[PDB]
Amino acid sequence: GYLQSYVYLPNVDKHLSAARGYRLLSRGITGIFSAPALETQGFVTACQYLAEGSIQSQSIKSDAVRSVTVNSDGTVKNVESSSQTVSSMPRYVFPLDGDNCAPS
Amino acid sequence: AVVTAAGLAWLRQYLNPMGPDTTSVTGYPDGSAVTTCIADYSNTFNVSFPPREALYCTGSSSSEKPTLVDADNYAKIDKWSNYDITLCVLALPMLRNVVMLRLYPHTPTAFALTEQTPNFPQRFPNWSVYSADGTRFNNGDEPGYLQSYVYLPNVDKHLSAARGYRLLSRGITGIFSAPALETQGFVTACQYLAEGSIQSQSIKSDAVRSVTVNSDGTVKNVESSSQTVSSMPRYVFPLDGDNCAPSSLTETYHQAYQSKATDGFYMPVLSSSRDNPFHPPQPRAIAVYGSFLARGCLDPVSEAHEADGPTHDIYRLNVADDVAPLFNTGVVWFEGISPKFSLKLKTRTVLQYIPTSGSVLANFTRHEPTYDQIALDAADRLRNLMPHAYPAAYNDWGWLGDLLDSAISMLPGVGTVYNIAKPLIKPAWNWLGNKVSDFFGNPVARDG
Amino acid sequence: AVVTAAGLAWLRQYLNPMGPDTTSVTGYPDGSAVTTCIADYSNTFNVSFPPREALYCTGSSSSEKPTLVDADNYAKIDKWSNYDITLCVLALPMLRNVVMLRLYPHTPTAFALTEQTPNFPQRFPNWSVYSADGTRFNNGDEPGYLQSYVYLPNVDKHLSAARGYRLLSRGITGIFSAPALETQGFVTACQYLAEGSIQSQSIKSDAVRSVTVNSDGTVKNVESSSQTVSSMPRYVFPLDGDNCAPSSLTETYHQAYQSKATDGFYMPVLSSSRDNPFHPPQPRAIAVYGSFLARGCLDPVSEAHEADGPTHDIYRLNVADDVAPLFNTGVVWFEGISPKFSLKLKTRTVLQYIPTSGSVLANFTRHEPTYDQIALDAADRLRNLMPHAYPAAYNDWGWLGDLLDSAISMLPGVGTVYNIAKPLIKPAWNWLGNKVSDFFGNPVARDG
Repeated sequence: GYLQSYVYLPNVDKHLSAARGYRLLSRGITGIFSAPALETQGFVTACQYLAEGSIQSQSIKSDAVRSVTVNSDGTVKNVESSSQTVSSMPRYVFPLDGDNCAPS
Repeated sequence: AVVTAAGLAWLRQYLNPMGPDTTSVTGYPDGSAVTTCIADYSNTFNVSFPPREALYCTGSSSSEKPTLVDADNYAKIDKWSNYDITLCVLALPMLRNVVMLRLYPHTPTAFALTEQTPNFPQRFPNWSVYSADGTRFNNGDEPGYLQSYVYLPNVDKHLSAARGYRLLSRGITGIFSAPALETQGFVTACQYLAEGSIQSQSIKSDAVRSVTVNSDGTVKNVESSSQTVSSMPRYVFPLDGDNCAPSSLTETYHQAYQSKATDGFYMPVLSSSRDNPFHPPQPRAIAVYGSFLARGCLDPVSEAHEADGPTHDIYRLNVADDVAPLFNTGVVWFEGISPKFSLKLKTRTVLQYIPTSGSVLANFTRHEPTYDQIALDAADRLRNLMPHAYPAAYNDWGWLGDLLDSAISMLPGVGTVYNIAKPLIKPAWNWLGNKVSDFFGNPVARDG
Repeated sequence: AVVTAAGLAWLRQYLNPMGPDTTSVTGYPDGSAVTTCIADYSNTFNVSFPPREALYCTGSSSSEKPTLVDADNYAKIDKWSNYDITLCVLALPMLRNVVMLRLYPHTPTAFALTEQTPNFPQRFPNWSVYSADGTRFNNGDEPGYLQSYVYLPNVDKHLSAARGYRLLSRGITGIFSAPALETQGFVTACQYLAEGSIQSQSIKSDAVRSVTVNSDGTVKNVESSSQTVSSMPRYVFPLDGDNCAPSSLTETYHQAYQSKATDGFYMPVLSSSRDNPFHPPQPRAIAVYGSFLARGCLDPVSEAHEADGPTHDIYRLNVADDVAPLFNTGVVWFEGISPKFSLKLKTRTVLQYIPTSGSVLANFTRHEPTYDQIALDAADRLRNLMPHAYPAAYNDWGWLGDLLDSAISMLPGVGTVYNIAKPLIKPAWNWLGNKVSDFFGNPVARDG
């Protein structure tokens, strides 16, 4: 369906490791486009908007345990339902509107 | 250096949502430079003592079965109707479910909520019954109170088709009526910030216990899964239910409104923050913070007692919504009301949308991203001076706008051009004694 | 005695719907004193040579069966793609179905239509094929052209929930693109009033013939029911299909627009009337007048030949809509276009609604019933001077508004205050030769 890649800066990782604190001062991205002659057709659209992410955990389900102790002396029958709703591990979630990110 | 017309209009509609002059609708003056459509929802409801047909049980009776009408325990509710009653309305910053109505036989000591999640909370025309012992009601119990949610469906429809939203203003009017010789009663109203947040309560898992007594099967998995984990996230409101009794609210907040019941009420709910950014619609289950019971690590204890620390009770409302952050929570009480009453609730909620492509909202866009710093500063300045509510008939305040907004817009910084506009004095909103004076000392003769 | 701001804004948005300055939307300046909401629909489509998946047969093949994709007669359409093609766009005053696109292997002599009603006309992304002999296409025939309708669904949704409507303005932009060394081609555009009306065509009933040959049954009902009656009413457009060829349009109308294909087009369709009243939504089947064949009573004949008089052919479009009356019909041709083309169609339709109670539109009302006689008179005055189209990139005309509207607003009557604004001269819109001069003689250097 599509291809995807991440553009990674390794020096940023190295320096972020050895830092007590940080803050981004500014960031710019330039997209110099080129194509063969008679192939320059196309359009470019660009937009910015605040997607205020936060540390959230999604709601997941545990697995209920089902045991059938059919033994003559062993008839515990631990049918307890562990299938409750819990929270997954925390992640930094971005509320970017994927459904509304089409160029138009 | 001077407040613009758009900023003044926004201030007027934010401080006086149901002012008769407030016909046009204006957006937040921050110059967002985004395509927006402003939607105004005006709704009217006629609340009174419900009949038996609109009463449902919240207990385990209607657990998997749908809502069950009361099995003619309505005789107890008629006994309620013998004497005077109490009617609470609680306006949380919920977008839909604008208010929550509650009917009591007599004034409670606190705004209690049930520890167990209720069954099928009912939208306004229908009510749901809760027992007197602060528990869900099944048929054959002692009813304690009735509860319902006033729901706006168009708000839900429009919130579905929106990239972002923000509440611009919200007002609630409570026009009260009762038969002749039955106008007795009192009304109290208050606003306060209950800054909710997305939290998960601490719950326990179930340890698995197996006794493999087989000759070859002797696994004996006695592992303790009974650890402490986090439940699913919910938007929790820190509303002080134990301190929501009318007397406590009256003696705590100076701007609280008190009057005779026949005066009704008019709450222009206000924001507690300077800014008002757009947010993506994200409905969540709503809950209310309670109080903790076990002190836990509030005293020197061991690790085994860390888990049972000060874990605050969380009361699930069984209602999902997206809330307007940084907006005040309102609460009004009608105490000693004749049971044959009639409250005309009128709600006006105006909020801004960023339309989604191809959605309905995209056909009503309105592109004037105006900017007005002075209006926002004036709103922040005025937040602490406006009374929390007014009599239902008290609209179109003369002091508002040309006098109050002008007399306050030139304190902020030195953003002042006119030398002196008008001195500002402390008003005395004594509606009970008919000694009301506005912000400039002009008496307010009774217009209703 | 001076044009107001609202009238000027309406004039700007009516003459230049896609002017970049036209951000706010304003209503018709007649002071209707009715609650109205103005809806602006901006849509974008990317038309090009369709693939086989989006082609359907209009013949009797898909009569009761739904639309049938071409049974790989697409080889003939590829043969079309070998050479240059022609692309017609026809903007009738239909509210939905804003334009009708048509693809020809080569320029036709007329805008033909099929006598038989087509099967399942296709909305834009899908096309429908018609045979070369001016008939509906079944698989295994000779394709003549492709046709599609560009449909706006939100317009339909809003028209459903409206007591009345009126079209305020409509513009169509045709940004053209093609590969390098393939930019060859020409574009022609024209507008003219095709004043449709509700008419019914003359059809024949079927005479019943019974031969009761029974011994006792000898009724012999030979009665002739074959009389001439009227079909169901349809909204018929008197568009001259036989005279819609590009050359005829160019040499008939002086304000017709001609240019190189790469210039695209920009048609601000205009109204042909001074007034613009509200009308109730009333969709009807749409049809186009043809030409008659039998002269009938155009010569001295008998009653038997009265029925077959000059009955004009009516071409059913198999499309139902409500039209904007008194609005011009536009037609643009792209002749000699490289088949590997790409036309970005952008349509902007702004129209006013009277909302129905409880409908969606009622949440976006806007009450400034402004009045401006001067603006309406200026629009009537300017109707005959504006060219029918401009190059796609030619927006934000400097002469428009502060110069043209001012220089024309003081001829009407003696409604003149400023002595002399600016002399008005006849422009020369020679886009082909790059010798374009506006209404005041200022040359228009190529901005694209």
